[PDB]
Amino acid sequence: KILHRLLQDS
Amino acid sequence: HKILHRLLQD
Amino acid sequence: NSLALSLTADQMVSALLDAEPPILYSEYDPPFSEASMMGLLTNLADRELVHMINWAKRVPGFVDLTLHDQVHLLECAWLEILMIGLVWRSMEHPGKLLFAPNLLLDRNQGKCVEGMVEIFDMLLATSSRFRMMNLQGEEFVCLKSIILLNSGVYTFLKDHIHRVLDKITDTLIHLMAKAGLTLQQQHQRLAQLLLILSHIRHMSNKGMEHLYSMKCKNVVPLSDLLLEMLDAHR
Amino acid sequence: NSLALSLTADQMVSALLDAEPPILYSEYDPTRPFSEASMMGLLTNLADRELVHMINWAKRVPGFVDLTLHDQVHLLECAWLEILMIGLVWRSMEHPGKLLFAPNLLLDRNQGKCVEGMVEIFDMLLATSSRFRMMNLQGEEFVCLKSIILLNSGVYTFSTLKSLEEKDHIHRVLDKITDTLIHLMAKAGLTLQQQHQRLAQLLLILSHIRHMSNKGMEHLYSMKCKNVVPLSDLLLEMLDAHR
Repeated sequence: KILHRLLQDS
Repeated sequence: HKILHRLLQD
Repeated sequence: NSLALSLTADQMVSALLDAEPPILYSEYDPPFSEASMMGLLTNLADRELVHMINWAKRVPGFVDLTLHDQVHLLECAWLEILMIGLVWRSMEHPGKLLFAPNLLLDRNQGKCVEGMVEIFDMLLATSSRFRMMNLQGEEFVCLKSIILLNSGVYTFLKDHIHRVLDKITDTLIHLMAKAGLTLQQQHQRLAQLLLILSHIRHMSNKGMEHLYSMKCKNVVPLSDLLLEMLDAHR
Repeated sequence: NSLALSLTADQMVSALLDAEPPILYSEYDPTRPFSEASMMGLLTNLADRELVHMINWAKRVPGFVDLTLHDQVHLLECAWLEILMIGLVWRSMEHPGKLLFAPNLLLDRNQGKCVEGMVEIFDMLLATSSRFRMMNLQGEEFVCLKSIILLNSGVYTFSTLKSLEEKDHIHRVLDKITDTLIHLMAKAGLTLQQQHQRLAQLLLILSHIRHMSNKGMEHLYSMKCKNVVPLSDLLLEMLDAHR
């Protein structure tokens, strides 16, 4: 889920 | 044309 | 000029309360299938449309619009109004949807029709939100009429409608200050009520998409008036 | 506790204004008369890069980081096209009859007829821009409305007994943003009656913005099956969240 990763970035 | 016309004038 | 802008806040509520459409009954002698339940709901909705149209005429300011404008507002908001009535009726029946006094349904029964369980949950959720907000009948008739005048006002390709919309806002605040809410509580409750109208619109759209597929699936023969309401959304 | 419930009205405005994503540019070439499928590629490419800024903008919105990851995923999946649309309507406010997708991409209603089915959605976006122009919408009010859409477009679409507490905290932030709007209107020299009217007029447009998103979302799913638009991996996961 791309939205999961982008919300978890840094 | 439309039944909605008739019901709005009665 | 219209006769609606001159009405007092209490004179606005009395006009809306008296214009309120009646609660109709479902066809008696019914477990349900996909075809039988959609038949009951279609026949109930088809009969409610006729009362709604006459309820719209008795809404202050709606008769002062052109016949074409009255058609547009109803065509775009007819399912929204039906749903906010259902959500209102189902308020004192947690977990259930009071479609008619003789037709009370739960989430399980929505599963007999594909895609109905999603909209059922949203309708139940809205009903729970009204119950926790302790929505009053005077506030409900304002919200319903706002849906009538606002849902199709930005699709006229209008100053009179927004003047009446402001009048209903004055009426809503009048109801809250009369019940004893502080100024801060007034505009917060105002905002919460109007934000729910966004979800009611969402429910109508997801529902309209579902009604057009079944007219294309021919699950139940729909009436001519209900098909003209459906076709008005492409 | 929470950082959103402690913010004041002016600090709320500052945070939101400071969180504003930038206005991205498009790869539009005016020397090439773009067709329907090429014009779709520009908007899909632009919306894909805007989602990345929106995702990091949502983090900066007060209260949003005080939610679970599954709740954050839910809200964005439901509101992404709504937030894109109200941003577009805001950028187009001083371009009557046109939609400012990018500073180098200004589209006409006739140019919207290029793509099949875009005309009706273009006209609704244009009318929404006309409505903000008549109201003289302020930027401080826009940033409030945008973060309301984020927290509201999925708050009734969750819920178990444990996740019910998360619903109550979202409304506490919503009620905080509502105070912020009223604080703004009172600062602009508006009477109590005027503040309530304008507050209502703004939140009613959110009903139309939801309508545009829904009708727009339905149009996006058709083109995925039509397979006319170029590639976009995040938009597919966002579009399938509504399917």
